[PDB]
Amino acid sequence: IDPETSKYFSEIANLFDSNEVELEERSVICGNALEETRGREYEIATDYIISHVLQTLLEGCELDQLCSFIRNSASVFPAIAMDRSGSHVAESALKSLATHLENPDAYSVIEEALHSICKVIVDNPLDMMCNCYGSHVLRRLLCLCKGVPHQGFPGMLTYLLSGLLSCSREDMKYLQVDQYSSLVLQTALRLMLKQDEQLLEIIPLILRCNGFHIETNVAKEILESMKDNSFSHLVEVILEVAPESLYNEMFNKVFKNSLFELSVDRCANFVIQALISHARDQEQMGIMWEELAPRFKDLLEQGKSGVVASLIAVSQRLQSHENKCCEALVGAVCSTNESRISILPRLLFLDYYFGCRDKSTWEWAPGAKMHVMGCLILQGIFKFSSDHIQPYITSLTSMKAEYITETAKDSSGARVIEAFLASDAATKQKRRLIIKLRGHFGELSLHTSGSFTVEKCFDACNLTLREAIASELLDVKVDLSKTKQGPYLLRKLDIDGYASRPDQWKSRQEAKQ
RNA sequence: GGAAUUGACGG
Repeated sequence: IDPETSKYFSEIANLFDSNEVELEERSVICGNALEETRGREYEIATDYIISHVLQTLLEGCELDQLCSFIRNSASVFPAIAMDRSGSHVAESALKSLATHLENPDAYSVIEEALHSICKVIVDNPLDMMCNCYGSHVLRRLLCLCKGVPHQGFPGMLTYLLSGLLSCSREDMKYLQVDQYSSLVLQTALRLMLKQDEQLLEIIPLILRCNGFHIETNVAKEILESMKDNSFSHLVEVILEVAPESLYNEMFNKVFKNSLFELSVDRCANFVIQALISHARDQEQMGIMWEELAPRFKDLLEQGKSGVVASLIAVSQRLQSHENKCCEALVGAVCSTNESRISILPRLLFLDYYFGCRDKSTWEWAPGAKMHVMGCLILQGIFKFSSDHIQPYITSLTSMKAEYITETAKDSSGARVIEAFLASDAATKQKRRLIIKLRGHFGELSLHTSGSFTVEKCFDACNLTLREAIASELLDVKVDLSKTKQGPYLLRKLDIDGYASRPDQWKSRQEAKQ
């Protein structure tokens, strides 16, 4: 593009840099500048420098000009959207329209803008769907059509999304494994959540199976693509949004009898987590348990802890196999009867235990970060009722004081202790653990996660231990007040009241039985 | 997310 044009858009940018221009003037200048793009929208939106100015113009103009720009650039909009600079010009146009959604008077004008864009996309969509830049434009455009519940454009969402899915089954087979087309479909799927009528139209298109039934050869192909990084991400979202009838058919024809081999794949195991999390009924819980529970030790040992966390969670939600689940986990981590007192530390440091040299002497991992998914599993465990988790409660409450304080100071382990304080273990078991934290509520309050742990302990205590925690928080009132959660904790526990009028503080705390 | 799975994305 010529210097007259570059200088012009540079000069407009400098005029906005120098914030000597009000808001009503800004939007008129933005509008007047957009006109200077008529007939060279592709050239200007894709220039590595001027594109940034054009963004500023689009996010600052008035609706009637924004729509003029969209209307005039529509025949070149896919080319803009697939350009590494134009794609942000295209998204700036969409973000701009999005700012008028909550204005009810703009509907028909926006809708026409969206229509001109969707028509040129739907006429030739596959390259844009697989393009790294164009896929972002599509993902944003899909969200814009869905909008918010006040103003949305449902017919546009459907019109657009149908264009994207109306290719050959062989084309669709390669949409499934392309990262960027996969991301596009993932967005569309979530936007159609709870739209059972439309979900039942599109999921079979994406899976290439044309009641809803998967044929035996289609299942094989689906199954065989499951280890792919892009398809696996797509099927995760399919399982999240799939209506019941469709979930059941995918459970039986695709996943039944391949659960364990899928669970050990570095990509597919996440499909399996999604499948577990969205199981529907008793029979399904059974089938999953038979194929997977005998292999719990495999799953933790091969770095696939999330499968076990999912089995634990759906066990609660379906109220099935709770005891079998808990017991299966102990046996996986503690083989000899003697070592079942170590269930807690071995899960707190899941990766350090399964990876140490000599397992029969591993006790702890001093000063190390505790294991995120291990601790998530324990949080899971402590939502079961006390009937099912007696080894877990005994193990936690039997840890020596310095291990328990290490756990509370760990921002994953503290969530374990808190899940335990919220469980239905006996108050005396809870009290025994809290007492071993004595002498450390001071340092614990000072960190941000620990501040939560101090209050949740306090809430579970008798007066004797409320008064002890309170005196500990008092020795550190200065440092604690100068932290982020500190002032809340000092106020929520009424620490100033405790130092000034100890008798009155005690009497107001005891009045909470 | 107060820690946030073991496998993806931009001038």
